[PDB]
Amino acid sequence: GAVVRSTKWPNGSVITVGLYGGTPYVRSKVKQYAQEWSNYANITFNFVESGTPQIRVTFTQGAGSYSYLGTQALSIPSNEETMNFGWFDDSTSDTEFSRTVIHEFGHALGMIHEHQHPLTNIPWDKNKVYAYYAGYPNYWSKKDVDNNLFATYSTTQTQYSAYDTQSIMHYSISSALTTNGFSVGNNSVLSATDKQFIATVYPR
Ligand SMILES: [Zn+2]
Repeated sequence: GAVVRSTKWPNGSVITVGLYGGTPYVRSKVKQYAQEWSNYANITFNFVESGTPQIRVTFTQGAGSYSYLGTQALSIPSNEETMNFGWFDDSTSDTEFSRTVIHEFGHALGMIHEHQHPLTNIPWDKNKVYAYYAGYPNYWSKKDVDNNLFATYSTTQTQYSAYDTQSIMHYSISSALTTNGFSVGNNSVLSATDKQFIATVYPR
């Protein structure tokens, strides 16, 4: 796990969260798996239907799933979302809710992508990575690949644990895209390192 230091919330802080749209099913599932973080981190997510929430969540279809890093949400205008879930519906399984709700709420806590960990040096087969992401279903450009995959953060701007391949913040990496046989599977729950690291970041 790795957190951008400048995006960290004050420890023990209660973060207001607003849900805008979504079915009762999707909404309850978002809250259910978001509050999973509070079992290990000294951070509370307060889901509200009142006031001006610090975290604002939408469900705009096709817009992808994302979130701003921690307190970056403060810079965002009140008429915009800080977090969006792009593919949920009333047929979404618990495994999928767990995999991406926890992950985007990990971003909301200040955590980056684990494949961009400051201690890592993942053996990308760069040409094959470019080739795959250039086509369906991502259609990414060179700037997209270089910034979202290849680039890593620095140890100076981040508070980090050891590189964790099982982290909820680690994207799947196929052995077909590496030069090493190295591969990362599908992580859909909080890893042991996750629970430990987010505890050191927001300790009790
Ligand atoms: Zn992410």
